[PDB]
Amino acid sequence: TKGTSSFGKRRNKTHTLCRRCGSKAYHLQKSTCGKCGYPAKRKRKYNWSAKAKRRNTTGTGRMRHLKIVYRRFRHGFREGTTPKPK
Amino acid sequence: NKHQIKQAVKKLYDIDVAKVNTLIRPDGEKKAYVRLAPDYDALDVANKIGII
Amino acid sequence: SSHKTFRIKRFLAKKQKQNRPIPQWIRMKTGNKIRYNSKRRHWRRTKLGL
Amino acid sequence: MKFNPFVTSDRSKNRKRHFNAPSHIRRKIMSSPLSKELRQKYNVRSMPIRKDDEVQVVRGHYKGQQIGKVVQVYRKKYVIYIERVQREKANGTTVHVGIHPSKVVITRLKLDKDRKKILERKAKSRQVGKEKGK
Amino acid sequence: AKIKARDLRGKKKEELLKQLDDLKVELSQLRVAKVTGGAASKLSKIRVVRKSIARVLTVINQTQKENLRKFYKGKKYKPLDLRPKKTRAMRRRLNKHEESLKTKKQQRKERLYPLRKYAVKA
RNA sequence: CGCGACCUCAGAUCAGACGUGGCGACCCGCUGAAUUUAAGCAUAUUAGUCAGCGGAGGAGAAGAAACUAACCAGGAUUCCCUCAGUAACGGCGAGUGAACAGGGAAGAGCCCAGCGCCGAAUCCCCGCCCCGCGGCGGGGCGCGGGACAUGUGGCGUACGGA
RNA sequence: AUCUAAGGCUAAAUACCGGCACGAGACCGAUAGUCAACAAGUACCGUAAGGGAAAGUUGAAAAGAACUUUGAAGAGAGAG
RNA sequence: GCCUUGAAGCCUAGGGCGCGGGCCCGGGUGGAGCCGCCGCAGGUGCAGAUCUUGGUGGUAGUAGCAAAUAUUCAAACGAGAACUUUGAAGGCCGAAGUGGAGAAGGGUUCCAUGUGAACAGCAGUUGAACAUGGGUCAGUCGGUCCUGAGAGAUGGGCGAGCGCCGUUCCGAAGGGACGGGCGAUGGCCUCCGUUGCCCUCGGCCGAUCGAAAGGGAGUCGGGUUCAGAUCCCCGAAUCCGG
RNA sequence: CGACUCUUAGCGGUGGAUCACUCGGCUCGUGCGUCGAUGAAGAACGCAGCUAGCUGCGAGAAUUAAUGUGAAUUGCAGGACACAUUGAUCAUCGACACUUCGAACGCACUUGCGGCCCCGGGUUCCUCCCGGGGCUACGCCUGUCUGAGCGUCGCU
Ligand SMILES: [Mg+2]
Ligand SMILES: [Mg+2]
Ligand SMILES: [Mg+2]
Ligand SMILES: [Mg+2]
Ligand SMILES: [Mg+2]
Ligand SMILES: [Mg+2]
Ligand SMILES: [Mg+2]
Ligand SMILES: [Mg+2]
Ligand SMILES: [Mg+2]
Ligand SMILES: [Mg+2]
Ligand SMILES: [Mg+2]
Ligand SMILES: [Mg+2]
Ligand SMILES: [Mg+2]
Ligand SMILES: [Mg+2]
Ligand SMILES: [Mg+2]
Ligand SMILES: [Mg+2]
Ligand SMILES: [Mg+2]
Ligand SMILES: [Mg+2]
Ligand SMILES: [Mg+2]
Ligand SMILES: [Mg+2]
Ligand SMILES: [Mg+2]
Ligand SMILES: [Mg+2]
Ligand SMILES: [Mg+2]
Ligand SMILES: [Mg+2]
Ligand SMILES: [Mg+2]
Ligand SMILES: [Mg+2]
Ligand SMILES: [Mg+2]
Ligand SMILES: [Mg+2]
Ligand SMILES: [Mg+2]
Ligand SMILES: [Mg+2]
Ligand SMILES: [Mg+2]
Ligand SMILES: [Mg+2]
Ligand SMILES: [Mg+2]
Ligand SMILES: [Mg+2]
Ligand SMILES: [Zn+2]
Repeated sequence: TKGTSSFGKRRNKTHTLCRRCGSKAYHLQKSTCGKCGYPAKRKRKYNWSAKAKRRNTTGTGRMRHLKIVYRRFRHGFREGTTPKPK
Repeated sequence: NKHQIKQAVKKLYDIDVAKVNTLIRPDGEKKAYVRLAPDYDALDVANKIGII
Repeated sequence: SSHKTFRIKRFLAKKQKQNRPIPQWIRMKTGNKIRYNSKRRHWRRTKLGL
Repeated sequence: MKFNPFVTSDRSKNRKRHFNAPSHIRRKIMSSPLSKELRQKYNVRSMPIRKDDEVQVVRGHYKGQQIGKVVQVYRKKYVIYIERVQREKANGTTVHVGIHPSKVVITRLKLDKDRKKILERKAKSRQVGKEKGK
Repeated sequence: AKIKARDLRGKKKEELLKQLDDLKVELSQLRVAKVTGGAASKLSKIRVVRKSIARVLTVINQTQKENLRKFYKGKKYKPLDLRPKKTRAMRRRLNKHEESLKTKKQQRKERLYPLRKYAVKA
């Protein structure tokens, strides 16, 4: 009665997708994530898990703005000009 | 929405419109059913568009 | 569930398009190794993250 | 021997750069030599190949002195297609056969504005090279 | 068939917008053909027309921007889409004139007691 | 019975600037353990260490003696060798544990306040003309507003000196 | 005998398992070496925190077996 | 020094050596590198560790494919029928149902055409499988609105610190409006709103969140699809606001 | 002679060891030592003629302009490219553009509710309706504007 039959009353979801994190942890009654701490400004990040850090870092997704900063440093953050015409 | 849609067809196909109805498919694409005023025929206008 | 929300409905839709077979013209390129998808999903097995 | 510390001398890095190079480099790598006559007149040794150049084949099954033209330059696989070199398939259909341009000799060019420019720079570089070495 | 920016730099607002419309019309038409069954020739142009539009719209914003910064030139205050764009940090520095300021005491000392050039053993 | 003031105090989608969050190998400040060793264990050791909270830079911190020494005396700070597994601490048991002097890398010193003199001799913002403008500056004219005497700038800080 | 606290600033000699580029090796050589040589923090398990793989090699070149024939086809005998 | 006139590796009723560790020849396969001497160095020699990873056997064509009364005759498609389909006959569910509709949850499983590799613990001409295409229409049905138990910011307080307590409690807490006067306002400044004030009345008493079963204005009949209807077409109404 | 069982060899199967290769790691060292409210890091959704993933990109979306080079890309197609108007493809990177969440900023997370100024239909302001654009976060610094007080005094 604590096994197979107690697994038939499961129809009531606890967690749900976050709005900052993508993952499925947003506790509804309690209104926190459990992987990002959403409604707080600061990110949940503990140092007792190397793996848990390295899945979301600065170097993991697209970096759609840093990728060019690296290209612009290489010449000196020039702007406001053009090469020679033809 | 329905107002934008209505004005657009009047500005493209040079036509007049009674009403529209909308739905959103399971592919996430939105669709419209547009009824013309009885003065205008649809078989007519469909060939100007170039569609049967 | 017949009373869905707009976020949920976008989410499912992608997964549906993302579960189709592979084209045959891909099998003929130079550096191709791909024989089949092996990332497919069948409603009665392998449920979703949701 | 080599003295410069800012380049490689390493098996893996050469190959990687070779098999992943873009096209404006594959052009030079897919270079081909000249005949003795043309060398003498222009004082040059090698040019990159093109699509209506006249060529011979030197090594392989299809060597000989038969002369042909170039038809297609499939850089993605480092080969070229000559007009007459071809074989029959099972059905009775002819198809071409790729060969690496190091193994061919050019007899006639396909000149134009840029290609004359290119030859001249090669000539002057070698010229001061001879006159200053000597 | 061909559209080159080099041709379009000299023209004006309204001519470009008229040319812009004809492209979009041709685009809507070709998509209709795509669905009803179309033809190979009319599908290998849909790419061309899309890029032609981008050319036009690009030219418009280049000249539009480059009359504004000419207008605001020589003024204390100007928008933020025209100010220089570098790192935040480089925008929170000293102005290259505020670096080379010194007190009179520092100046006076430098005048009387500078570093003089010398040598030894001779 | 309206004005000057501050004891002072709130407001505004007022004009113009700013801060927040992320990475976190090296750095700075707090907080801070138990396995274990002692053939048992409670002080001790593990350890000012893991975990935890903050804050940064291309290095950071420290730093130009309220010093070391007892010599015929040296002379900011930082790293290396050595002094040294030493002096000292310690159920004086397991165990811990530095500095000076000597030789090298590198080497650079200086501002305020307060006493005291100089017709506040000083600073910010708006206006107009001219150069320069993509690390918003310079020069000139406004009986144009404002901060400042409940203290702004020049001379001058113990090298003993002024 | 020796210093003058309770105010302030300063470069060089020094550190660097993250980052951007480079070079090298008496190292491992696909059950080894990064978990990850391949569409790997992927597939997948879990309510969540989290856990987490297997998988390299046609041949110089596809020239990747036309046509005949049995069979419903799969599979076969010939030919190339 | 050996080598595409054939290296490594592997197989071997073949010839032989050494007390042994081990080795040299011969034959077959195979397709590109390998060894002997003097010194150096080490991730250096397996039968086991209820060893770790992978693979394979006897068992064994065995145990089994037994909860809920039950099938039969003919015809059709088809290479092909104990199980598909049509008809006929006999039987069960017995309205607190093996019936017709829905919430939570699932998510294209829905509908047509085609297929018979794999899956459907026998089979299959069938399938919730495989492939290709199609499909969800609203002023009145629900949400959206209100508040409930309760969660939770501001002011304040506390705290090494990310922050925590607490919800009217140590707060100049509403920009709320209005009748009058004042100059202005564009429209033929008639009538206005207006940026502006002088007046003028002003309590509330606490931001916000919180139920697809609570509270909350008003739509019914007929017909139509492979698949949709209080939504589409026909016909008759009605609420709100201006 | 037979089956069946056992041993050894040849051939054929099953299974993937050893051997030879390597566009990957690990280790050491050199140089540089750069995020963001002018909206980061990360997440979501979308974009190809034929395209699911990886990769690249943002409604101008498998990339635009501008320079350097100088005749391709390629699995199929179709067309373009005249390379002496000049300029296919590549690489670079100085101009332009850069969806929705997120410190995330009108109030709130359902994508629900609003408020102010301006243009265009609403007519020719006059107000309801529609579209569109720009503003509408907390703390804090300098200065301006309006203000409060049986706070300290002066004045008539
Ligand atoms: Mg609807
Ligand atoms: Mg299930
Ligand atoms: Mg001074
Ligand atoms: Mg910070
Ligand atoms: Mg003990
Ligand atoms: Mg013990
Ligand atoms: Mg014990
Ligand atoms: Mg201790
Ligand atoms: Mg720590
Ligand atoms: Mg410092
Ligand atoms: Mg000693
Ligand atoms: Mg200690
Ligand atoms: Mg010393
Ligand atoms: Mg020295
Ligand atoms: Mg001091
Ligand atoms: Mg300091
Ligand atoms: Mg392997
Ligand atoms: Mg192997
Ligand atoms: Mg591995
Ligand atoms: Mg080989
Ligand atoms: Mg070894
Ligand atoms: Mg070992
Ligand atoms: Mg063994
Ligand atoms: Mg043993
Ligand atoms: Mg049996
Ligand atoms: Mg049974
Ligand atoms: Mg039913
Ligand atoms: Mg039922
Ligand atoms: Mg249901
Ligand atoms: Mg079966
Ligand atoms: Mg069905
Ligand atoms: Mg509510
Ligand atoms: Mg209700
Ligand atoms: Mg193998
Ligand atoms: Zn989250």
